[PDB]
Amino acid sequence: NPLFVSRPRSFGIGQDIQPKRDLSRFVKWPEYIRLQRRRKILNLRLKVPPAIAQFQKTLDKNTATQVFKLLNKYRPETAAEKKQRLVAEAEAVANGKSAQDVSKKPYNVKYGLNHVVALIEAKKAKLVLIASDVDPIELVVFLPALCKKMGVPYAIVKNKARLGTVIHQKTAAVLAVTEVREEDKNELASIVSAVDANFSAKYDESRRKWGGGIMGGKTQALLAKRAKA
Amino acid sequence: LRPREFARLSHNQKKVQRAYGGCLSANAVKDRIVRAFLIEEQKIVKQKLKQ
Amino acid sequence: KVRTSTTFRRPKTLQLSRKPKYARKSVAHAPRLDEYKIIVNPINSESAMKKIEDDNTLVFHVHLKANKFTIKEAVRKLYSVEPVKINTLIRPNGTKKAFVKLSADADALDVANRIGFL
Amino acid sequence: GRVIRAQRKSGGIFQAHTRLRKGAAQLRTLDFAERHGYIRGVVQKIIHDPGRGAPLAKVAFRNPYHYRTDVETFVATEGMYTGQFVYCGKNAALTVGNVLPVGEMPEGTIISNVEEKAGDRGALGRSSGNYVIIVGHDVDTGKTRVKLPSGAKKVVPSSARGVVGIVAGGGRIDKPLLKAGRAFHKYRVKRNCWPRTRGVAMNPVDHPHGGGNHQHVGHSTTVPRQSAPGQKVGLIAARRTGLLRGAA
RNA sequence: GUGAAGAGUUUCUUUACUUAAUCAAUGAAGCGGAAUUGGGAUUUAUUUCCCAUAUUCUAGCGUUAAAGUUUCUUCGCGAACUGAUCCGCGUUGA
RNA sequence: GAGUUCAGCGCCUCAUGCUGAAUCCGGUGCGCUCUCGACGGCCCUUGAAAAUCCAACGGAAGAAUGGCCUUG
RNA sequence: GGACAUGGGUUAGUCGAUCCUAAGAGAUAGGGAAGCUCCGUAUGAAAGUUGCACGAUUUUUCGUGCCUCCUAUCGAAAGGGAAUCCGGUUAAUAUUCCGGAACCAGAAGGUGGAAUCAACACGGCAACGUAAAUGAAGUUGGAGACGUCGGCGGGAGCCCUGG
Repeated sequence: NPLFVSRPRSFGIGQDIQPKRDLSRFVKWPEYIRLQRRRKILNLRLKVPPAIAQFQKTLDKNTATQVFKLLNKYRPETAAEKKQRLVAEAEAVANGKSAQDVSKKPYNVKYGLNHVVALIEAKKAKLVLIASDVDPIELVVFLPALCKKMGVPYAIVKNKARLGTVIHQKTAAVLAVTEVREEDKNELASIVSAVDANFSAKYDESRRKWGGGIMGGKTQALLAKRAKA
Repeated sequence: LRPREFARLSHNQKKVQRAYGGCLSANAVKDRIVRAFLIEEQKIVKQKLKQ
Repeated sequence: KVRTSTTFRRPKTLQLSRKPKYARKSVAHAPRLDEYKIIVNPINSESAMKKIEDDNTLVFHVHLKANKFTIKEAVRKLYSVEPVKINTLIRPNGTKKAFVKLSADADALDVANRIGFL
Repeated sequence: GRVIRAQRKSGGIFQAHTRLRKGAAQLRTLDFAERHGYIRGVVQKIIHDPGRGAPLAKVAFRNPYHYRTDVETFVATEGMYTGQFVYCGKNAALTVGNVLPVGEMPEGTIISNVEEKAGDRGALGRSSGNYVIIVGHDVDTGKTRVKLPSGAKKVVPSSARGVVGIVAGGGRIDKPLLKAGRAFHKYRVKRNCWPRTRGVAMNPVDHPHGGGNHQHVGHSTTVPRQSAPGQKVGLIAARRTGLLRGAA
């Protein structure tokens, strides 16, 4: 007991060797990590034109999870069940009637940029969900304007991976809802109304708003300290 | 001896039975001991006078 | 994700070995430099005979790419004699010769007679 | 014509002889210890650097972050003695041999191995017997005006470091060389620039001053500033020439 | 690229920003901001106007943690917190 | 026991054999060559690097016990 | 006959090369150049080999655990460097062969004294000494490792000299 004597370290300048603390802020990160972080910083500053700045404001948590909950019902089949459907069709084609009595009309969410754009132009799309992280932004930068012109409700959602998850693909750039059952018309209409309350009604004001242009960090702290006096 | 010839000698032939033996002279070791003790004493009295 | 050093280093990976789907060579080559491909022929010059009679050392003409380790093994495998020391020489004509001294229990003269170059 | 010696001095033969040199004489890396407090080092060697007229000081410092001793190559100031303690940092005392930020020194102080920029590790007043004088300070957009050995005034950031005192080696140019051999030995450990042959003693193919039945330049030795290489010889962009008797 | 002033439906000058671009240093090693902390004057005072630092030593040593509330259960040189305050759009400076 | 010098016997002599001794005691040096030791002078000239080897500070780690076989 | 012809002759752990680095050369990253190629050598690179036992029947280098300024190579038969001498031998080889007598480096590991019924030896007032006298990283120091001239002193060999 008396031999257990405290031996503290001052850790002052020139007193003792500094402890091994976290140095992640001053780490010389490799090129790709440095590039992606600097790219995020440059996008956050360097004021963005309204066409691109209309992104970065996606659906809220409740609306997004409700959209995906109603989206997960209309999944566009898989390989296994397609093979089962083909086998059933082959069995029925022997003696039974045609597809008018064996396989019903498909009910699934649409996908594919060209197909979705064509559906929007043809007014057959009831809802359009656009990914917010399309690396070439020109693929979808015209989609909100096209939907507004054609009267199609449109919402911007995050995680193109999440959009492709319901399609069973790695990434889906845009999803379109065209046909649904009769019982879920009310909930789909509520989703459309909530979507229009944020995107369609604010299209005119979003066309006149520029994003970015924020310095942040030391510059903002110095400006705040200068404005305090 | 040449640098390689020291490897064949026994341990006690390459040193002196003392602290820092074979690396520092006796006078150097004595000076370091006295200097260390006196400065540690100076630190102690500095802390005591501060308190 | 706490880093105590300011330098970034590549993390270690699995680094699995090779599992070829086919052997590049169909048949493995027969072992080059066998015992018959280590010894060429004995040397029966006057100096070689003096070495055999007076020193119990056999003088052999060995290939240029043989070493004392393989010369000892080939001599043991061909003539069933255990050498004690081997000296290697390269003649000005581009060929290697080996002085192979035998132990006391072995007589180079009888070994030479058994070979048949005497 | 032919490529002149001045154009031929681009390297190769005319490189510096640095085999026997003991290391660059940079002060130290500007770290947290020197930026917020001070750090104490002990000088352990004072050595002669061939090709340099001033002694160099090998000073041992303790690494703040690692269990290790770091040795520097300070330019030794006059009065520096082995075994003494030097202090480098903002809170260092105003003592000869100590390294302090220029902005933290009183006006009129004598310093050496001054940095033109923060972290430069010493640019000004490094030759033997030379020094820099801190003329004045200016807090608003912190800048310090200093006087260089040539007499010029330079504005430096008020965070550059400097060594208090005068560079050791005294006045080396006060003794005549007295011998071509002494000049040969001096420049042998420096570079291949000695001896020098006059242009007027050359041929026209060799130098612009070469040729003629008498050793004469023929044209003015004052050449324009924007002269092409090979003709930029003599007195380049000479504002004035000749003996001057009294001026500032 | 972005903004503020002077001027005979328009841009001439200087005067601000940094991410473009340039330079320097380094093992991209402590950049910036918040809470107590004692002076400090607004004041029958409220961090409201202000920022404050641990090593001067004599040619010694200084690393592979000690001490602490408390967790198996206290076989342990056991696992975490703290000792080493928290946070972040920036490796630092020009 | 080597080597050297000297002296005899085999005498076709052969693997060249055998038998005898001495190889000892002292000295010298501004001598020559090399080397080592302690010094002095000269430099605005201060007169390589690395492989490799050694030593130190420091304490990581270690387990015998029936007062006697047994291990690190 | 150093000519012509026919045969023979060069034997190394200790001699050199091989190892290291110098001036320098030169890949790689990266950047130029239409290109042949040029610059560049921790350079603006995710540039990794060394150190502990976490698990394991049991008295041992493999799967992981968080590391920390490692780094291409080539470049000296006069630089640095582990270690051999004597006698003899051939027509021609000798620090290489023979006889005798040694030394160095690397690999594994039979004793033995010491000390422990509990920790890893003693002696000297000191310089320091011994037959051993536990020692992982990390750090530090030393050797390698150094000019030139002049005189002085010692040793070896040679020269000289008395029996």
